Amino acid sequence: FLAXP
Amino acid sequence: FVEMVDNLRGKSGQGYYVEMTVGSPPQTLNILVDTGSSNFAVGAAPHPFLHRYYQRQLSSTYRDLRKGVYVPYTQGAWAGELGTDLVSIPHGPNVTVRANIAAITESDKFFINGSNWEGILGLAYAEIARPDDSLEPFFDSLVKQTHVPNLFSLQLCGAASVGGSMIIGGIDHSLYTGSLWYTPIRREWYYEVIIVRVEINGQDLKMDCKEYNYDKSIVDSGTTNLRLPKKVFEAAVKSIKAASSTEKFPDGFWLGEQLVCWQAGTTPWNIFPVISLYLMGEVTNQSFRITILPQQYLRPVESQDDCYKFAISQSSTGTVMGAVIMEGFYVVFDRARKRIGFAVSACHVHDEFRTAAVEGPFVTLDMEDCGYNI
Repeated sequence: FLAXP
Repeated sequence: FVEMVDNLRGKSGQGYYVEMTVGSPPQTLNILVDTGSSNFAVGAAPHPFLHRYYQRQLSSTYRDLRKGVYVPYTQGAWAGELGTDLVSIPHGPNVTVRANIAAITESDKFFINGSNWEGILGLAYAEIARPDDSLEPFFDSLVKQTHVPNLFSLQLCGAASVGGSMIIGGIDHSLYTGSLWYTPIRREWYYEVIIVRVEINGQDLKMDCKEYNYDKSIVDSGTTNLRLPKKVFEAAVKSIKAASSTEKFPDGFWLGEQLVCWQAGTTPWNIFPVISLYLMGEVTNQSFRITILPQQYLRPVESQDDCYKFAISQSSTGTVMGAVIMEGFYVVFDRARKRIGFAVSACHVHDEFRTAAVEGPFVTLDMEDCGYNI
C-alpha cells in the first residue's frame, strides 16, 4: 500500500 | 471488545481484511486494513478478481462528489470517483457514519486474485490523503461522528488461512503478553517512527542510525514485507548470510525470486538469525527493541514440502515495517497520545526455542538525530 510523500 | 476479537481474515500473503457495509440497504464488502495510506476505496465496477463490488446506483444514501481521484502505491494503483455514503463495521463498534468513499473504476496491479477483499481502508492521517488533506479519512470521520476513542490496535496472526483482530477504540489485554512499549509518532502523515539500532542475532549492523530511517520509517499493515532502505538492505543481507553459515543460498533467493523448500516438518529455523529493531522510547535516552523470528521473515508460499519466500526487501522510499514485523506483535495505534505501542502478540508464530520479543529499556544517546530531515 501510499507512494509519493 | 470481545465482539471485535477475530474480526480479521485473509489468505496467507494476500492481506488482512475486515468486513464492512456501505450504502442503503447495506452492501457487505471485505476491506483490506491499511495503515500505510489514508483513502477509503472500494471496487465499484466488475473486475476479474472481484467476487462482489459497490453498486452506487443501489444505495439510496450515496452522494456523488463529482470529482475524480488517483491513488498510487508502492505496488499497484487505482483511479476512481469521489463520493460519500453510510458505513458500518458489523464486527466492530455498533455505529453508522457518513464517510468519504472512492469508487474504484480503473486499477493496475492492485486487486489480488483470490485474496477475497474488494476494497481498502486507509487508516493513516489526512496529510497524505488524495487528492489532498481536505478529504477526511474514515477513522477521522468515525471519531468525529461517534464516541469511539481516538485509538485502534491491530493483532495480525500469521500462518493457508490467516486471521487476527482490529480493536477499534481500545486495547484488548488478552491479545498480548508482557509489557506494552511505546514509540512516538514522529509526524502525523504515515505512522512514522524512528529506528535507533539494528541487530542480527545480537550483532550490531553498525550503520549510522540515520540510514535506518532514510527517508522515513513507517508502520504499514498493508505491505507484506519488512522493506529496508537500499543501503540498509544490502548490509542486512550480508549479515544474515554470515549468520546462516551452515547453508549457502543463491542470490536469487535473497532477491525474493527463488523459494527455499524443505520436506514438510523439517524446516531448520535454527539456521536463520533473529532480527531486532530498536525503537525510540518515550523517555530521554531510552529505547526498546522488538525481535522477530525467521518464521516471520520467511513467508510460506502455497504437496509434501514447505516452501518459503525471503520477505525482507529493498525500498527506495524508506523503511516499511510491514506484516513481517506486525505479525509478531500486538500494535497499538495511539493517535490520541501520538504514539505506537508494541507488545508480544498472543498469536505470533514461533517455536519451542525462540519467540518474538519486546524488551527494554536500553540506553541510546542522541536518538532524535536518527531521524532524517525531509
